[PDB]
Amino acid sequence: GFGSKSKKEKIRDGFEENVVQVRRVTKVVKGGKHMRFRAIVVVGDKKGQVGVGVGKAKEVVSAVQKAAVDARRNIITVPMTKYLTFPHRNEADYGAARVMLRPAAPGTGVIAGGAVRTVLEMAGVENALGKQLGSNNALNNARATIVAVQTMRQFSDVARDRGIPMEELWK
Amino acid sequence: YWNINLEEMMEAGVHFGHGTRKWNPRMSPYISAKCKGIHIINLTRTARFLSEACDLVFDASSRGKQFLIVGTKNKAADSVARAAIRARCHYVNKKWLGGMLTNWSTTETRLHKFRDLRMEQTAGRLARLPKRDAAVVKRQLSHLQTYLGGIKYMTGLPDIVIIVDQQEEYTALRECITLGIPTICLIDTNCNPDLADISIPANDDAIASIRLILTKLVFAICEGRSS
Amino acid sequence: MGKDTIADIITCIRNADMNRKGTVRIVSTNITENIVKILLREGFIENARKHQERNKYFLVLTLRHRRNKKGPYLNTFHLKRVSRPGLRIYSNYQRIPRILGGMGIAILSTSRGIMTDREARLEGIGGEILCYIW
Amino acid sequence: SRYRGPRFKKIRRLGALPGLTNKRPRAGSDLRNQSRSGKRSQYRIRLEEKQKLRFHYGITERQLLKYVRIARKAKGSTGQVLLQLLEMRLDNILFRLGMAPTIPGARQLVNHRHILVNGRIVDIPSYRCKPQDTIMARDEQKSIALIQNSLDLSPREELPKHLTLNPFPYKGLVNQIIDSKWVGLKINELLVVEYYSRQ
Amino acid sequence: TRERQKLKQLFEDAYERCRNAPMEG
RNA sequence: GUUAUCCGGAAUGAUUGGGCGUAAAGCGUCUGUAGGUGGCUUUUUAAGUCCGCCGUCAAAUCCCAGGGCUCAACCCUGGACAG
Repeated sequence: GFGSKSKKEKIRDGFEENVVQVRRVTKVVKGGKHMRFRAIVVVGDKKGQVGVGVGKAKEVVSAVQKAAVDARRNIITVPMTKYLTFPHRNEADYGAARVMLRPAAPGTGVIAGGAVRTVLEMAGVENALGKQLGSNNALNNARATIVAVQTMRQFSDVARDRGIPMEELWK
Repeated sequence: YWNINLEEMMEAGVHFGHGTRKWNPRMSPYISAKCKGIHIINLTRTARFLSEACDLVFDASSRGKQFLIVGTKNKAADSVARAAIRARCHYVNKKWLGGMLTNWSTTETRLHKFRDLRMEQTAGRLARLPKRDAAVVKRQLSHLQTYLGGIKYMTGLPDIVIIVDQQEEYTALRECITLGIPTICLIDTNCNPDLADISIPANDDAIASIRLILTKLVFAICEGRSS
Repeated sequence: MGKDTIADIITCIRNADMNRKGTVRIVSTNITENIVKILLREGFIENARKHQERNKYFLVLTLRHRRNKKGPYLNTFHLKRVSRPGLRIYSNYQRIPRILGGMGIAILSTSRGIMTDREARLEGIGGEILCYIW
Repeated sequence: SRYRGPRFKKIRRLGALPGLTNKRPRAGSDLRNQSRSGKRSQYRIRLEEKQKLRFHYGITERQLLKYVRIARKAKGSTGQVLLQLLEMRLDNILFRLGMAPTIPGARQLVNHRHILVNGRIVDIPSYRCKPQDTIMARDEQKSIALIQNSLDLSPREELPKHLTLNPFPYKGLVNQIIDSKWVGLKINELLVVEYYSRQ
Repeated sequence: TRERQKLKQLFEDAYERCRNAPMEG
């Protein structure tokens, strides 16, 4: 109880935050019908470092930052080899949200649906195109991209895994 | 170096495994033989993984850390405490709480209260209040004495946790896997080598096998402090 | 011994390592022998051994791993058929795909033998794409 | 059209439109209300990169669709090539050479037929220049020294590396297509490119 | 800093849980 | 701007690209004709398949590169992958 949380908020230049949806989810009780706020926060620096997080609380801002503290303990790093794009195409479903990611030329800003585009514009990739096949959901969507960019391999570690010395690569 | 002769384990209760129709078959490229309703653990890969175990324990203390050991079984209850008073490590007495590693903020405040109640227990002002307050302080001090009596000397997380075999402490183990804290533990004949990332598969039916591997790692840690 | 002798080997590979078991026993026909010959030399697997059981020469095949992990092999193998029996696929030396840029290979049946994308792209020949792994 | 309109509105909304319609910074006696408070949808952000581009060059938006279709149609970084097909626009060059103070100034300065290019007059502001061109005045402009007034008040900012201004014989030429670093305006190519993906 | 140290520890252990499940025995 | 017509979005007819325990959906089960797919080795022809060359698929259109109208639209000259 020292006060004002100035040093303790950690001013968040390192991780920039945004919501991607704040739906009010509600439960009914004996007394009636009371609601809490479920916010989904995607945290990440533009270095290649993102992760989702849900939260719910009766306040809006405590749900956002509570989802952020859930989010900033959930980070993967993005395998993004070239001039801020992707090594190869990928698809990976989670639940019932399927996400096709596809690398792009460098003259192409990120084009995807709002959750996928949110976790990629926070991922610092600049050149991708990801269609979403399946759900209208936002959480399983974004988390499906996170699973869809964990399982993604560069050329250096595939060259290391196969044992092949090196060729067949322009750069 | 950290050797153990093959005959010292091969004589005692190390290959003296567990039940022959309870085996969890991720030991199918591991377990050597089966005799009389009891499994027979492969001792070559056992001692090699113990070589690796003492390499990665003595190296980790050579960096300079503090290790943790869980003690809960009541078949190996006090043997861990003997294996933790001399070895300087902090230890679980008899019983575990789900949350002593991952929810350690409330456990930390619970150590504020436990530290203050030990400060009142030592100070001699316990006999001021009548049997009500003394009864309550003895009860909560008894429960924190059950859990937090053996880990007063810890702030923060350890580096390597060595646990009572597999069964009673999947809770503490899964808190370690959530925290990422590497653990090197004991495996029965019917458990997972992939829970922790290196462990030491040997039966723990023998108290002398438990005293063997634990005593081995106790001198590993103390020689880690030897600097 | 079903309908396909190539979904035989391939489905034994997927079903082999999705249960993390690093050992395959399959029949050794000519095209299976050729696939494991052009597959051990490309770093996916470790060893292929012929032997006999009732004078029936089989292939036991050792898969790759790594060390003691959550799963001891990191890169999931991801084998896939293409030219199904009843839907044959055929490619020129134009269509022949660079799988994921090259991180996968497309083993295919030339008039020479069966090659990879390296050994059928330099030839300029084309043929029936058996399957591509990645 | 031209849009020919109130323009500090567009500077307060879009941020400071550099050079175009002002060297004077906005709101010399203004802005003392209207808290944004931080709520702006992302479509508003990409839309403000459209109009940060569209007002800074004075284009019709249909013509900007035309330049995006040519920019996709060419080979290379479409986020950059859009800012090559809108830098070697003629009145942007006459702005950048300081032949006029503002880009409506350059557009009107080329509407009334005061520019010879390679010795031939060009009456149209949307003319796209080439490498190794020649940009001069009119023969009457040594008697009509309006260009010399603009070159008098100009030379705070010098030139980017395509231009070569000759002092009294008033000739400016571009050595090569302008580089991205060379582009004067500061904006994200990806934001604008992404916006037109829908079409 | 503490989180980074923890991560480094985990890496060390995973590598220590990477060197010798291969070979060894 | 509204309306109408068409495509997209629509993986909402699905080869690329869906499903059938309970959401729409497995015949009540079985025999079997036509038809579909099919074990292994060796040999032969090459119908499919692949490679080379050649002919043709008018001109105009689309793509590339030049050129002309003050630019563009449009016009013109040459070239060609596909297939």
